[PDB]
Amino acid sequence: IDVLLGADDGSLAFVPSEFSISPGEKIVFKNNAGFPHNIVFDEDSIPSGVDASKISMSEEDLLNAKGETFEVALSNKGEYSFYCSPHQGAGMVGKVTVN
Ligand SMILES: [Cu+2]
Repeated sequence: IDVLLGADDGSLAFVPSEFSISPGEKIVFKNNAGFPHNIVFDEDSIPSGVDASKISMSEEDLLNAKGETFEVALSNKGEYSFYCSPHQGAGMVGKVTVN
């Protein structure tokens, strides 16, 4: 599943922001507009035994160019909340459910 980092109208959002995937299904986060951006999984809002470092960029890590991507596949079932560090307050957050 392809997820845009910034909307086509320049909005600071993940498109789509809420979605469900199956275990092993690739998520490709792609820089679109308003970059730099990153994708950080909230360590307190992912399956409790999951290592957020295995699936997340650090808050300092950034995707700098249009078209640059961050790819990750989630294994463990459950809800995973994530956000873009620099734009969290602006509302650039999402939630993916692995079922
Ligand atoms: Cu962002």
